Amino acid sequence: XLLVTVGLVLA
Amino acid sequence: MVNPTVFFDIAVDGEPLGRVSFELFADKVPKTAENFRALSTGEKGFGYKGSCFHRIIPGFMCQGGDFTRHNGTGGKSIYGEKFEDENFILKHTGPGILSMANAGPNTNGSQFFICTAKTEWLDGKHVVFGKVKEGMNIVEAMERFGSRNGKTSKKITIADCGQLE
Repeated sequence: XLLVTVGLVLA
Repeated sequence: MVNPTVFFDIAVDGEPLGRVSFELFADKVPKTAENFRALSTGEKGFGYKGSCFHRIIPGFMCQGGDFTRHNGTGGKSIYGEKFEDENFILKHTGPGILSMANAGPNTNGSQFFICTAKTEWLDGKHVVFGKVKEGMNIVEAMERFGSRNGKTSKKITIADCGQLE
């Protein structure tokens, strides 16, 4: 999907 | 006092693309603005110079700031490894917003993203702290190297960076 993470990047 | 302006010179596989300058909203999020400013001058002995934008998704954002592991899993703030969400006064209103990446509540380090569209689903979850002042056309040029899953086709780096004002 559209997230902006550090570690577990998701869809 | 005036809000600090910092710049990044962007290179694509070592070839200079151009300069993007940013205004940091130190008047609204002083701690988050200071973190980004000190990582851009490299004054604590570490920072953004030479690091890359590791994840670019066209129509969404360009993400960078992992200067330790360089692969998207690292980076650290100037306050230690992570710090708190200072406030969520500002929103992700359109192209050019500078905001912090994180892994949930109160996990800010050094990774950030520049929005190329309004991303309101991130409001209240990611701290907005700056905006592109000049060079939005260089951010648009960067998007051409990203993909729906975020991998870039060329290496996009911050060849140089610092504070202007």
